[PDB]
Amino acid sequence: TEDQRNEEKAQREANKKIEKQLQKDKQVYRATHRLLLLGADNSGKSTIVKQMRILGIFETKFQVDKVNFHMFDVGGQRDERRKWIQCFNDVTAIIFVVDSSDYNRLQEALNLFKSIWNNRWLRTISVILFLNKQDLLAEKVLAGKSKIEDYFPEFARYTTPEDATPEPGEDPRVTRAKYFIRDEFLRISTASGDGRHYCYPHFTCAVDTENARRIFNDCKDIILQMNLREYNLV
Amino acid sequence: TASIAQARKLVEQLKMEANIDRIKVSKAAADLMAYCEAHAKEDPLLTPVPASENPFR
Amino acid sequence: QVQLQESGGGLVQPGGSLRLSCAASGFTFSNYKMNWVRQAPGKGLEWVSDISQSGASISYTGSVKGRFTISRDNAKNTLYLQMNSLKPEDTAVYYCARCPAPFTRDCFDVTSTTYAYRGQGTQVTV
Amino acid sequence: ELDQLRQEAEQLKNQIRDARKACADATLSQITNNIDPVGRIQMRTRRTLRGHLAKIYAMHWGTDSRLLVSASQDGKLIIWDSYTTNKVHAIPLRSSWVMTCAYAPSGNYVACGGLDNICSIYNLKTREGNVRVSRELAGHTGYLSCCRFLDDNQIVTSSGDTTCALWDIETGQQTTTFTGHTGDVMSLSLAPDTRLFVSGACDASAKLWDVREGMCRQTFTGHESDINAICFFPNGNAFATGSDDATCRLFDLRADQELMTYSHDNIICGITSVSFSKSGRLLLAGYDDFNCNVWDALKADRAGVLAGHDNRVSCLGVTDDGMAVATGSWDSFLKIWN
Amino acid sequence: NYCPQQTKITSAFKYINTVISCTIFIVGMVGNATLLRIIYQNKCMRNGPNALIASLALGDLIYVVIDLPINVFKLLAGRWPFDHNDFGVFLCKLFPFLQKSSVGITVLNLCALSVDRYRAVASWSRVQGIGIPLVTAIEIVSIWILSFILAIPEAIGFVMVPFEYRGEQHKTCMLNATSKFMEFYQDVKDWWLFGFYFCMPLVCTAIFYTLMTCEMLNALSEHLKQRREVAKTVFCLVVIFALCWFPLHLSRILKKTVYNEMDKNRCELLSFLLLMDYIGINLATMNSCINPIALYFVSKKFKNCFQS
Amino acid sequence: CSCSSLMDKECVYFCHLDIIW
Repeated sequence: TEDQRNEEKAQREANKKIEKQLQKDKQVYRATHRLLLLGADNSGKSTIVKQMRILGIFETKFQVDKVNFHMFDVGGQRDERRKWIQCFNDVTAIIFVVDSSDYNRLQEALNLFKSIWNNRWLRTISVILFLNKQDLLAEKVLAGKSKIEDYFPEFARYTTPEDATPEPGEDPRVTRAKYFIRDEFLRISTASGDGRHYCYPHFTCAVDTENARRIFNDCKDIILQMNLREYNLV
Repeated sequence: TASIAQARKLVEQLKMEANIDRIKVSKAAADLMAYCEAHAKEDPLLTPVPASENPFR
Repeated sequence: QVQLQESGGGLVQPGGSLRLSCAASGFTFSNYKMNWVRQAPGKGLEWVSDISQSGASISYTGSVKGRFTISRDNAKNTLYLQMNSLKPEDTAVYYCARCPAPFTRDCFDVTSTTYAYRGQGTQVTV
Repeated sequence: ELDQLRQEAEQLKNQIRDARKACADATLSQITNNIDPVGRIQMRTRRTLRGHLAKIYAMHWGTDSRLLVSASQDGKLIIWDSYTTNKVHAIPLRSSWVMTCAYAPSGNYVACGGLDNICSIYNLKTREGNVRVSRELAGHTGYLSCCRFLDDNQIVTSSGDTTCALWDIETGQQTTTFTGHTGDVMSLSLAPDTRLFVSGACDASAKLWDVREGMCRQTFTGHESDINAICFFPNGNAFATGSDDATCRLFDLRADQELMTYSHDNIICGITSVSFSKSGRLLLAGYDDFNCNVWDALKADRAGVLAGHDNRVSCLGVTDDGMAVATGSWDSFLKIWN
Repeated sequence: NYCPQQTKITSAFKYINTVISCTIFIVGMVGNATLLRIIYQNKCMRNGPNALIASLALGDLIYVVIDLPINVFKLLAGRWPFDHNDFGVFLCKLFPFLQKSSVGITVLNLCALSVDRYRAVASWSRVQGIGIPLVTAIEIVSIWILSFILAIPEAIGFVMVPFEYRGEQHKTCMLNATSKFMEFYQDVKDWWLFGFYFCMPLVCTAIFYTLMTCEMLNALSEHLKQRREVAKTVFCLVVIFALCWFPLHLSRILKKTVYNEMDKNRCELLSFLLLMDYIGINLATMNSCINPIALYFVSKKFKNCFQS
Repeated sequence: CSCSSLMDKECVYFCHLDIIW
């Protein structure tokens, strides 16, 4: 039984050896941030991917100000995604991309957003929203021959924003349109939700490079809000 | 052509499923009772086993 | 098993009126959120309008905001879409969809190449 | 041509309905009532094993009823000793999204899957003193959901691309492919005679498959929503299924019908994973309300509830000697009950 | 020497202080007990912050249990309890020790909570892992043990003292000194009980809270209101604490410094030095009712728990 | 209450009906 005794001691040694490496890996797992990159075909996801990369499942890993970021996109799957969507419930925040110009397939995008914002395993995750292709939006609206009211009848009576940040090279029509769309997306995020997750929109175009600092600010806001809800401090 | 072949295969499978000799439910229930009464005595989780036999306590 | 069969469809003069009704059998009808799906020639599938569990919340799409009226019938286990003041731009195949999970407020994949909870549908010409 | 095909399909459906009706003789409830009640089999907890970060997705007991293996979402596989509550072999994973794992019936191979649409096999008995990946199989077009061996050279894989297949390790190809579900398939269990098995799928139907011939033998209906749990009775002439509608049901292959339904009123969250017992008297299920249930088979009553899990439960398994059961939930813990 | 007019306490003040204490006792009991019940009753509720909240709650509860009854007895009657028996000796040996222990517990727990909230707000991490970390339990147990060890000088300090006043003889218990260490304790007590229980807590809970507010207060529009609200709430507590604890130390320091033995009208001064003292103790229990009160008006998640 | 004089009976009396602190 002495052989058995030293065998048991060796097995305890094996358990300790496993536990050490497990702790070393835990130290690194919790210091990385992983995000989903949901989008559609008409939208542009590759441009943003390159912008944050120049700095079945495909991954982009980047780093800003000594903070590490991991990013996932899923293209090898089939059409339906009701089952592999639940593998993401510890994701820090999702990223959503919508094309601001192609008005036929706008409603569809909105529908997807609702399913992200109203679920069981997705009701505790924040969303960062990117309305892409601003130049095409401005050119198409300014050139005329495209009524917004044809697809959204509640645009003619829309009021211009009380506040905004319009660049000096802008006209009332482009600001009107690009704020109607953003409030259209924002209305869903405020009807439901008991103050657990928020939405943070931005405007972006193809020729852009500061699309990584917005991620830093958004993630910091998310983490701070989630921390202040545990220590009972509003 | 592909849709017609798929429909033909599906209806052939349905026909094979329909033409299956099935034994009435009563015999199956009797067989289930037979297996339960035959193996009830060897199941440790069915009845509280003596505390000197369970390797987990 | 699960079955959903539609009723309606035909040649329509401009500015007409119809009603399309899909009946269902094989599940408890008072726990499921259902909607409508369209497919016009040369294009993919699209969404039109939807009802909630208790027949309280309704929603439509902007292209048809003042011409369509949708309504469920839990007693008779049916779904209805009423079309008035039609338009020549609409001539398509109509499907009566079904959201998968009972007792929930969302559903994915209502528009898909193959879903397996979708009725056969009808075809309307204007 | 399609209209005639649909008409004859409807005629075949009517004929199959008549054939099902003719085989019906009497309900199971009345004829099972004469049995004496099983009684309360309330159970307790035992050794609890720790050391995982994220949630759990799979666990398979084994054959000798002394080891086990579990997979997690940090790409971590761990083989546990149940008796002494230790660890022996911990392996990393190449793809950090893994959905199903399994233990070989010979106690020598470990199988892992996931979202990469590729299956990896690990040989525990090594000639170089380390776990190394020997074989991986590819050819699917979607996410995997099960990989259960028949022997040391056969495995049956189920994919989200509406197909299952039988492989051979030496050639690493697909010998036969089972197709015809029109949906997504989730869980499969073999048979004690190792001749047939079943496939449960999101199409709201189950199917029986044979290995040699390949063609499906029969199909089963009854559930409304997605089916996501299946297993096999000890005899091989019954199988119980659990779906998303929070309703478990039982089928007998010989009668080709549905016999009994285990329902309730305060249950609104669906099942995730089920298993059977030794004598065929205990049937274990895991649910979403952070509690698991143990039903009785012949009767339609429940006596015994397992609690102690914080998040949702995912994996559950009985032993090959009936000594105990194992259960794992979405909180990185594994609990063993006796 | 003797005083032409001998000092007293008016009956109206006795009734007013007694009724105020009676009003405050039940609230101090009930709020703290209700807070303590939920933390240990609910399985899913326990984590890091609840440990500190519960420790502070228990310290406050011990303080309210000890302080009010014996003080109200000494206000109503004038005899130390069980003065003629050994039980009174045991009481005057034990009660001050336990009272000082409770006060040390509550102050140190406030400082620890302030220290932890800043790490909560300004660290790149998601604090989680339901249960208890090693550091938190170590801090709690060390706090309690140090608090209990920092009251033995008060423990073995009090004796019965013979004396004759106006002809009659009575039995008082006070901090009579018999050793050099106890002599030094008597010599410097009011300044220590002022400093260690007023100065350091204010400094800590002001420095750490201004450091937190710098990052917290300085999309954005919808969160600025919440950040302002939490900043105001956390800064109200320091002012409340200071204003509610000042008068007792003020009375003690005034008595220790200004009072003169050779003066003849000093009795009048002694009168003015008595009533204020009692007021301080009342205000002290104000800090054993306000911290639980804040959470009902702050979290809106503790609101449902309090309702249930 | 504690004053280092026991002859100053006024201080002793004050110590007699003062709170325990």
